[PDB]
Amino acid sequence: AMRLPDGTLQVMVEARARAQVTDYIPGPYLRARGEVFSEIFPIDEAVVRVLVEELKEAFEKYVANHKSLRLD
Amino acid sequence: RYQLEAVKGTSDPAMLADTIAYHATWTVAEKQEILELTDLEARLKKVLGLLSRDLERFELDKRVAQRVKEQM
Repeated sequence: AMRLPDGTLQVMVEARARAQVTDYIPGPYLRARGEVFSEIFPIDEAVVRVLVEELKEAFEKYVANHKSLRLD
Repeated sequence: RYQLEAVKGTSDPAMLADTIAYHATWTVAEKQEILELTDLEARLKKVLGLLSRDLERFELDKRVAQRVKEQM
């Protein structure tokens, strides 16, 4: 995290996994707690591999279209 | 011919952006309109459009001159 005197906060975050929400407490500031960690593991990976190949081909065919739409 | 070698070997992005912009033979109002937008991609797309327009106008002038001389 980096702090600046102009009121703008420059912070980098990295999402880890999805989770549920139990309850909300009247803030400020708001706080929340999670019951269990929501994770999913691949099963029957052949169809998943086919879908991943299709997704990769679609991304390859789509990344070369936005010439002036600010796309890397 | 002073720009025969003064433009080759140069890859400065802002310089190549505004060099044709001030080389673009149009009105001061159009120059200010070009200066209005600060997005490099759109401005250079406009530059290429102007270049293509000049090219096609030159082609039209050429072809009409030749054919009309021929039919004469």
